[PDB]
Amino acid sequence: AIRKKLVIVGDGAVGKTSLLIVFSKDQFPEVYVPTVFENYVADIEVDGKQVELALWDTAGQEDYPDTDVILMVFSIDSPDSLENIPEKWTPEVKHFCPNVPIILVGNKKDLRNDEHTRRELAKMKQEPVKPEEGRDMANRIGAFGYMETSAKTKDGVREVFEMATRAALQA
Ligand SMILES: Nc1nc2c(ncn2[C@@H]2O[C@H](COP(=O)(O)OP(=O)(O)O)[C@@H](O)[C@H]2O)c(=O)[nH]1
Ligand SMILES: *[C@@H]1[C@@H](C(=O)OCC=C)c2ccccc2S1(=O)=O
Repeated sequence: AIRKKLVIVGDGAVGKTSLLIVFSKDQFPEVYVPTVFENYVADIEVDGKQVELALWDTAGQEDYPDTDVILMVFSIDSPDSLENIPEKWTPEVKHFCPNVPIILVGNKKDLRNDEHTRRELAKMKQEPVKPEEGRDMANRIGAFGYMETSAKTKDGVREVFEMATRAALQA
């Protein structure tokens, strides 16, 4: 139960790299945190077990070895990114990583009540994603869990990688 492979997917600019950075910076002893994550190994202890979590980021390859857990990310400031969860990312991962557990991640939750974000979205007849919309989507796609994060304030980040690790440990 030591080596587990995590892949993070979702629309461009939802914060996938930022989430990996925050998680990797949280490691102690401190290590150099890169800008690219491809089989990057981070150590984590969850519950009892020490785990080597190999991180794979798909930033730059959104428009195009067996994985243990998927972080599937949308952004709270982008209802478009949430709609791509059922229409694009879930079909893709279920074709290529069937039976791999999915954690649905709503990132940028620090923008839910941000006035600038709300007015830009208003010009599109859109509003920030509501928490229950995230939970419904997670239910609809059969996700192992749903979490809201902010890579900016770091809230939720540690918890989502803990949840991802438990899912990888249970298969
Ligand atoms: N306000 C806010 N901005 C974020 C958050 N995560 C990422 N960002 C910003 O979103 C932009 C894209 O982030 P990035 O990690 O590169 O997204 P990626 O394309 O999915 O890998 C950056 O300029 C961030 O700094 C967040 O939780 N809150
Ligand atoms: C499954 C996973 C995969 O196929 O393993 C290969 C790792 C490079 C993967 C990889 C990249 C993007 C998506 C996915 S997946 O969740 O469909």
